[PDB]
Amino acid sequence: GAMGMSPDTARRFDTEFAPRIARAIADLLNHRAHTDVVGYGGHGHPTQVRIVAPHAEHVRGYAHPLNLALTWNTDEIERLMEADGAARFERYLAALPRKLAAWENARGVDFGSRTQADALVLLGGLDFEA
Repeated sequence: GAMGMSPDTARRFDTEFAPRIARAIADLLNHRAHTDVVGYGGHGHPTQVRIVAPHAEHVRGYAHPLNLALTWNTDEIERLMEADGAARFERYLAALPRKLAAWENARGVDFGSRTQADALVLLGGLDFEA
């Protein structure tokens, strides 16, 4: 039926929502990290936003630069197409500072230090709930 398995659905996320997240995060971190959206590049290429923070100028400790890959459940992405879906997205933006701080403490990541004590921080199964 009408579920989020359309190349139009994926495009909508890539064009409307994904750049909004990337730019919001980059600006929130005062450009301490460069954000790049892996857009929809054909069937089999999922959309996801990477947040990278290289060039550790005044930070020395862990030998791992910030490389975060944010991914979200396609069901939730499907919901974004609805009116309450946009409302879901708006709620997620309001909780950016909250989830960000949560990830720092839990995932061993420090955005201010532009470094991490992990090997690589991949975040899957995320939703736009807050």
